[PDB]
Amino acid sequence: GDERFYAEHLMPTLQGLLDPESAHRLAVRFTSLGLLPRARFQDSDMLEVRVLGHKFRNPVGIAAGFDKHGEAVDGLYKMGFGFVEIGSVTPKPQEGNPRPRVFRLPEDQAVINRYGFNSHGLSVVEHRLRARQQKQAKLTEDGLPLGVNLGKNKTSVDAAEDYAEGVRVLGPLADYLVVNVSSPNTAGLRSLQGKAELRRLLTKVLQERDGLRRVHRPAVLVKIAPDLTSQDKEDIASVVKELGIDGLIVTNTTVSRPAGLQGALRSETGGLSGKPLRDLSTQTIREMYALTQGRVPIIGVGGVSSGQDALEKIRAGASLVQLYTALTFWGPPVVGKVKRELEALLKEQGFGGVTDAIGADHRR
Ligand SMILES: Cc1cc2nc3c(=O)[nH]c(=O)nc-3n(C[C@H](O)[C@H](O)[C@H](O)COP(=O)(O)O)c2cc1C
Ligand SMILES: CC(=O)c1sc(Nc2ccc3ccccc3c2)nc1C
Ligand SMILES: CCCCCCCCCCC[N+](C)(C)[O-]
Ligand SMILES: O=C(O)c1cc(=O)[nH]c(=O)[nH]1
Repeated sequence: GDERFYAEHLMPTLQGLLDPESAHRLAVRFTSLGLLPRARFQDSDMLEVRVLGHKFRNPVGIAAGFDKHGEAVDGLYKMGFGFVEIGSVTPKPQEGNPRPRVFRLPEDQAVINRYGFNSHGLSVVEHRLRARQQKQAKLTEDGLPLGVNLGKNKTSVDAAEDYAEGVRVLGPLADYLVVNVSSPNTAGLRSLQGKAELRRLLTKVLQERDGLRRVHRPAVLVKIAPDLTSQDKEDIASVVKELGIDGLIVTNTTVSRPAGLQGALRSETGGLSGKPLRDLSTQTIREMYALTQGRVPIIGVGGVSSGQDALEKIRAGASLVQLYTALTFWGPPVVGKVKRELEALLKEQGFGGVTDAIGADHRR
């Protein structure tokens, strides 16, 4: 709905008026009510991707964290996303961290957040998704799949049981599930990425998933940090292949603060997202793709705000990409912008479609 107006006039006006959390809440409300122009960009056949046992009309999804509670799914498809991921959802409802807990860094086109898994909980989200389950079944059939991202409660003793509960409750409503072991905002969570902990956790998750009826049986992906050692990455790749994990989401936000950040709020605690994350995420995709021999589908995420950003991740090995932070600066028009630029670049670089470009850098 006109990039130039939103990017230069409307979005800076919303930014100037509202604190970032209030802006987020308003964005979810507006989106869920369908108060957005229905996006005019028609997805061309060259954007279609077949992966994770599904057809994706285009490879650009909304990352987890925007719609934590499954309130705005239909409005997100209307915005032009090829797939929607909701969550993270925790088993019991929980408030998350005290405010303020989200910070804009406009000079860096970055955000820092420390939400800490504010979640309505499995029960509430389950009912919300059940109320539109058949509509989603038709959307998925039409190439618009739904992912559900699972987290764990702050005070839970048994992390694996939290994730298992999510698989049992929301697995039947999802095209894919995400085991989020990479939030920087829940104490101890990232240690679940370690080899032995990950293996134990994912064995249980996969056992639970395999016990679901065939038509309600989702793909299972693991979402990983951009801050892992080489050893961590080798270990993850090994466990993923040992267990037959269906895919990886690469990456969550970073606890690093790259040299050069200008924002006044750069030293706030939390995960950093947006442009300063972009190439760190792209390099993690590149490494994970090589470690899995290109055989494990990757959803690439972190700092995507253009067609070039999307294509760099795809050529590095991503089958699909997501964005979030760019929406907070450019607004809804960024979605069509990314898709139009991606298509133009695929054509310029001689690819027949997205599928041909996946991992292309590794064959160079
Ligand atoms: C405010 C905010 C909340 C987020 N919440 C979640 C979450 O609950 N679960 C999750 O897996 N990732 C979460 N993320 C991470 C995003 O899904 C994504 O991995 C990261 O922000 C990098 O993409 P981006 O640069 O396009 O935002 C959140 C990110 C932001 C900015
Ligand atoms: C953290 C976050 O999601 C919000 S979202 C946002 N701005 C808006 C504001 C309005 C929006 C309307 C539709 C879609 C996205 C929108 C984004 N700013 C922030 C800081
Ligand atoms: C019942 C447990 C309360 C969970 C509160 C989570 C915040 C409420 C709405 C979240 C919107 N966010 C703040 C995610 O935009
Ligand atoms: O809820 C959060 O704090 C959160 C979760 C997550 O996975 N990533 C993130 O940046 N924030």
